[PDB]
Amino acid sequence: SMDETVKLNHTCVICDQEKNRGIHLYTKFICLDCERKVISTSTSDPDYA
Amino acid sequence: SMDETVKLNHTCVICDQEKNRGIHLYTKFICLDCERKVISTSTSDPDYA
Ligand SMILES: [Zn+2]
Ligand SMILES: [Zn+2]
Repeated sequence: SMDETVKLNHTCVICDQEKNRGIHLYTKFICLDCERKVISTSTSDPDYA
Repeated sequence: SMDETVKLNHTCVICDQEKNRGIHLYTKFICLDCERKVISTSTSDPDYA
């Protein structure tokens, strides 16, 4: 096992904080808060032109 | 300016790839693909008990 960084409280790829609640795409972890933040940030699909 | 890592193609906090399309919460960047991936992964709110 030398690829995926698991850890007990997975460190938030965003917050840099060790959290046990969130998701994991590849080997990383977006904390559940950021995980919702993202959905909330992406709400700008159209451009400003 | 010594806090936020901008860069031209913001590196995906997930893919480790330099992408100009995606979001940014704090100082990081989830590529737009991962940004959708997350929403898709979080669809497991209830527990397996
Ligand atoms: Zn976070
Ligand atoms: Zn990505």
